[PDB]
Formats: sequence, C-alpha cells, structure tokens
Amino acid sequence: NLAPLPPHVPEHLVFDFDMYNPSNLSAGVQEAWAVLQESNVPDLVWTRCNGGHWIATRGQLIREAYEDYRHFSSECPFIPREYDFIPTSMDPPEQRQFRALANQVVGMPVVDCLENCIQELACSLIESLRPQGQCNFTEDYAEPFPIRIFMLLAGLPEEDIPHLKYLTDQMTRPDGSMTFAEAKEALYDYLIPIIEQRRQKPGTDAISIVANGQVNGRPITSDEAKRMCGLLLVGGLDTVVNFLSFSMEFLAKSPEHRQELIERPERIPAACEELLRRFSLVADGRILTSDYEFHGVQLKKGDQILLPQMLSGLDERENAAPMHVDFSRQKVSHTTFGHGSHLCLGQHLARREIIVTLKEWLTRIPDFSIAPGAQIQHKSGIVSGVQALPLVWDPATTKAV
Amino acid sequence: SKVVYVSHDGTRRELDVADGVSLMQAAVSNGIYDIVGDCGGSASCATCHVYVNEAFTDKVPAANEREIGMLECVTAELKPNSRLCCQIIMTPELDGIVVDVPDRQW
Ligand code: HEM
Ligand code: FES
Repeated sequence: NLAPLPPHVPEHLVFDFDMYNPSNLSAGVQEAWAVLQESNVPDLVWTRCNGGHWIATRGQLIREAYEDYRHFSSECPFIPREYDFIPTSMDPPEQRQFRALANQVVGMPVVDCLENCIQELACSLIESLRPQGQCNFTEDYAEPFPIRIFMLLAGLPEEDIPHLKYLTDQMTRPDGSMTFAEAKEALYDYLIPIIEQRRQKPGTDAISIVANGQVNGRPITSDEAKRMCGLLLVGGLDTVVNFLSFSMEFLAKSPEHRQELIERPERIPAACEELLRRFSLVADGRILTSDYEFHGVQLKKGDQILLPQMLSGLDERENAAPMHVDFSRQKVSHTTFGHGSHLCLGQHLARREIIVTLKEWLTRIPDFSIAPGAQIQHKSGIVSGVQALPLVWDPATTKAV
Repeated sequence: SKVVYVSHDGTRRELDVADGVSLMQAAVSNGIYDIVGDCGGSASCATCHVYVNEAFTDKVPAANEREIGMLECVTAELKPNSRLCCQIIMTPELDGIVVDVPDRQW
C-alpha cells in the first residue's frame, strides 16, 4: 500500500520499492535490492511504501549521509516510523558515552582475549554435528554460536539459553504469539534482576561491567544498563545468524570457492571481508532534522531516508562486477557494518565469529551442499535473512580433529 | 614500512605496516589498545588521537577540514602535532614514523 505522494517530492523520483517485500525475492535478497542500482534508477529515490520515505541507492551518498548526523539524525532510525535500545537512537555527543561503555565489553581487547574460547565453542558445535551428515545450519549453528558467546561474555548460565533464544526469536523472527513489545518486556524482565544483583554484588562479566559503569560523569542507571545490555544481545544475534547463513548458503553452492579456502586457509580473513560485502544485510536510516538540499534533491524536515548499508558494496561504482564473489579482490569496498559514528560496535567480534566459523567448519566438514529438494527461503527488512538452511554431507568425507 | 607507537607510560611498540594501511588500522589489528578506533576510520570519533613526532610532521599530509573539526573533541590535551591516526595512511615515505599515544581516547 502506497502513501500519497507529498507534493515536495518530484514524480520522476518515485520508485515504489518495498524493503519488507521486494519483487524477485526468489532471485535472492541482495539481487532483489540491487534493482535499486539499475542504470535508469536515480541516486536518490522516493518510495510511497511503508509510509513514504527516501532511499539513497549509491555508496557515495550513503557514506556522505552517515557522516552528517547534523542533517541526518538517528533519532528515528527505522522505517516505518512506528524499540528503545541504547545507543541506536542517540546522536553524538551523548551517544559517545555509551560507545565508551560498550567498548569495555565487546572492544578489540576483549575480542582478542576471547579468540580461543570462541574457537572452542565453534569446534564443539561443529563436532556435535559432523557425524549426523546434516543440519539446519541456521538453527543448529548460526544461532547457538553467537548466543553462547553472549552467555560467556555476560556470565549467564547455559540453562537460560532456551528462554533467551525464544524471546530473541520473537523479537526478530516472530512466529506470531508475542508482539515485539511483549517479547522486549519479557527480555527486560529477565535482565532487570540480574542487573540489580550485579550492582549489589559485581563480578567481572559484561553485565557487571556495563551495570557499574559511568555515563556523563555519574553511575549508569539500572534502566540505561538494561537498554544497553538488550542491544548487546539482540545486535549480535539477528545479524550474525543471518549473515553466517548467507555465507554458508553461498559456500554450499560454490565448490571452487570452498576449495580455495580448504587449500589456502590463509585466505579466510580476506574471504570474510568479501562475503561481508556480497551478503551485506542491514538497511536502516535517518531522519532529516531540517530542510536540506542533497545531491540536487530537496529533502524536508521530518522526511525519513533509508541509507541501506547493504547497497554500498553492491554498487558497481564501488566494486567492479559486484555480484561476483572474488576472494582476491584488491580493494573490498563496503559499508556492511555501517559508517560514521554508529559503525557497528560489534564489528571486531563479528569478524572473528565469521573467520573462526569458516576455519573450523571447513577443516572438519569440507564438502557439503543444500539438502536435496530444499529451496532456501529469504526475508527482507531491516536485517534481511535466511529462514532455514538445510545442509547435508557424507560423514565419510569429514574429519574429527 | 616501520611505524613506532610510544604510549604515555613509555611502552614502545613497532609494526611493519603495508602501504595504504592507516596507522589506526595497524594499531587496532596488532594490540596497540591505547588507540581505540571506535568509528572505524572516518574521522567520526576522536578515539585514534596521536601526537606525531616532530621529525615527521612535514612528511605527513595535512589534515582535512573533517579531521580538524573532529580534533576539537579529543579528550586528551590537543597539541600542535595532534592527529587522528586513521587519517594517516602508511607510505614508504613515512618509514620510521614515531607517534606518541595520549593518555586517554575516551
Ligand atoms: C555480521 C554481523 C553484523 C553486522 C552486519 C552488523 C551491522 C551493524 C550496523 C550496520 C550497525 C549500524 C546501524 C546504524 O548506523 O544505525 C550496527 C550497530 C551495532 N551493532 Fe552490529 N552488526 C553485526 C554484528 C554485531 C555484533 C556481533 C554485535 C555484538 C555486540 C553488534 C552490536 C551492535 C551494536 C551494539 C550496535 C549499535 C552501535 C551504535 O548505534 O552506536 N553487532 N551493526
Ligand atoms: S577511528 Fe574514528 S576518528 Fe579515527
């Protein structure tokens, strides 16, 4: 359904893309979105879908908009205009307070420190799967891995995983019992007592560190800590689950690429970057704080603009033959983790999860494919994704380390 | 090319940094944890602040307006040789560059 065209929007800029239901989604998610980058589509379009909003289609505009929070505010980062978590909706300077605190728990020093634990987690999961000759990767690995990482960082017991999976799944891939707000309230109900306990008796886990931290020169409030912890959980789940699934979907179909990495495991870090570019999956945006002319288009105060992280690396102006995966690309240009002051706090952690996943999987289960008869179903939205990923392999071609 | 990073407490570190790699990226990938690099290198945060050794300042390309603007938000003392090291791109010309890392980024 199509919102009436505001009269400040030129008719020749209307391209009614629906980011929740794009045409030709069976060609793939990134292929569906790349319709925005065909040669006749302008750099900046208006869609009448989802209330009406702008979309920037090219990397150059996406980057520039993300570098200018004065005009393009995070106060309303999601489309449609109708979720608290911190610091998603904050601009600097206040956002910097929460970046500093989050860095204490998912920053590069913690990620370097955790590398061996992360490898062990991955190996344990993969070794459990190896003899079975099949799995639904999305459920059997892609979700358990990052959630177990969180339980480890946050000092939370293994027995709570099912409950947290359930609530986080209702938030992001809703089966339709719970609304988003109900699911979020339940997540808060779980965190609140833990935060209170760890302010009264702190440990050295991530919830203790966030919950006894400082912002603006005073102790963080329990409610701020709750909103930060909720994002540190949901932010590393939806994206990692779906991104790992996209990547393994591709490797299941691509024997030469798999073989490159089996024979030359030193190329995995480069491959991770190239998969990050090809299978980019986030699309959020910003709200205009004032009337502003941008690239020959007059934007109005209050207009929302979609600045799809996904699109920058798919832009043929940024990477030749962008739909091709080339692990040897000389410069992999992308904004998969975003750009500007909100660039993903988890970016280091995410790369180590992807690299460890690829290294540990290919060393044990080098040869696998999509289950016969399956057709992989995709979803599009703020975080685009894979519904399920049935894989099969011959256990006789595997190896236990 | 060699890059030397000296911490506020005198800790010295040395890296071999490829042409085209920023001094931030190198620091963040090799355990120089007193450079944070929070924004990922777009002169959008001020957490890659360093003091470029005075023997190298005329070898290093000048800061652009975006960097100058962001340098106003550094939390440590802002000095004449303050730079955001994500804006410093390694070249054979800069072989041996010494940078002093300030006592805070946050
Ligand atoms: C492949 C994996 C991931 C991708 C593609 C990704 C992508 C992104 C993007 C594009 C943003 C910025 C959105 C914007 O500007 O509004 C973001 C923010 C964030 N990400 Fe990730 N992310 C990933 C993994 C993670 C993980 C592992 C964590 C773990 C803690 C995490 C935590 C966050 C947080 C806390 C923020 C908010 C940063 C801010 O608003 O200042 N992400 N992520
Ligand atoms: S890494 Fe953010 S300004 Fe340098």
